[PDB]
Amino acid sequence: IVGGRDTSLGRWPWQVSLRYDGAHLCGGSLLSGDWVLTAAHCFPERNRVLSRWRVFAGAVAQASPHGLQLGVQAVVYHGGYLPFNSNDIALVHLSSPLPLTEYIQPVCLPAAGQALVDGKICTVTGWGNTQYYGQQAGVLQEARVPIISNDVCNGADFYGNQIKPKMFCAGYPEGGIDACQGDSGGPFVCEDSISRTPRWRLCGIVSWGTGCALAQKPGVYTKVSDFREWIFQAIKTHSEASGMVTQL
Amino acid sequence: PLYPVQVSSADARLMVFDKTEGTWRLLCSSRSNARVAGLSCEEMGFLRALTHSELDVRTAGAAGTSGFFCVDEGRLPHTQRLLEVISVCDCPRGRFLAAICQDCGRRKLP
Ligand SMILES: NC(=[NH2+])c1cc2cc(-c3cccc(-c4ccccc4)c3O)[nH]c2cc1Cl
Repeated sequence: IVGGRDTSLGRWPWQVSLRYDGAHLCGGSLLSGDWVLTAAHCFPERNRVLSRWRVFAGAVAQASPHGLQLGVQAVVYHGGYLPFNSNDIALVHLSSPLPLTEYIQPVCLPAAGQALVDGKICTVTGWGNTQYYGQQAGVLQEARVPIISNDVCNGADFYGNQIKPKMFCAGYPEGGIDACQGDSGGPFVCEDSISRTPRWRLCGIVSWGTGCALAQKPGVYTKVSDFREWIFQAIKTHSEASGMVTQL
Repeated sequence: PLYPVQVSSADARLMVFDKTEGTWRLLCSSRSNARVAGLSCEEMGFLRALTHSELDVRTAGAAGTSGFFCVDEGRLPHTQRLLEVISVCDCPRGRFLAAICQDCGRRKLP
């Protein structure tokens, strides 16, 4: 996250780090104690040996000795992710559930029919680079960015027609604050009180962009509301699965 | 802005908005309660229902609702949204569904 600040313990209790052979590669969001929602592009051919993946949770410092690290039982990715950028979403089933404490909590999904409010300012968190030719963050960072409309983002001055309908952009026309390498798979959350209680919901998954924090090249997120049914299905369908499976 | 389907934080009873009344109605208990509790939790943005039970208007009260809604069980398994398979009804038994959905999106610090 470029242009963000260090956050503290328990503020974004759903954030997890996905590490492969020791290195933090992507971010993820806990949907329950045993399921994490991330991006399909985090599991390319060379990173598909589940035994080499760990999910770190409950800490904001990557080197905290007080966070938990569990294994992965299975990864269910979206069969429509042609690269294997639309349908850049995947579910990770942990080998055992995480306890839910004041530092490990699941995030909510958008309600049925709940749509994105262009202009609304949401938060994006992660441990990715704080500068494109920079290093990852040692402490989880958080930043606030508004949703940009598709008419603006698909303009020839932004991403000239590359933003397909199940993705959206968030950021400042000016650049300055954005997600970057290492934040992929992580959470883009907005808070609302439609359930009469304020709750944070996962509206996007950090997916891609051109460089980081440049003006007119905002970040692109997977729009979670359009995958609600895929997620409900996948979880029922593959609860007892092991391996890399794909669901469309 | 309120979402048409709500669940009580006092006794988890489900309430569905009746736009012709501007009131919330309870969901009459049926043999499909588990599917209805699961579908109501998904609808609202929760991942699943952990459990559900049956309350009795006579021992629990109405808590400001006006009537009941019943679910067309035969159509229930074709649905994605609850509001398309529900109808006002009399619910003679006076027993409704309560659903405990997985909690989410809230910080638990002091
Ligand atoms: N500026 C942005 N809006 C942005 C930039 C990047 C850059 C990346 C990224 C770059 C190189 C490699 C990976 C990667 C590849 C495989 C596994 C894990 C990460 C990235 O996610 N992801 C990004 C996501 C976003 Cl919104």
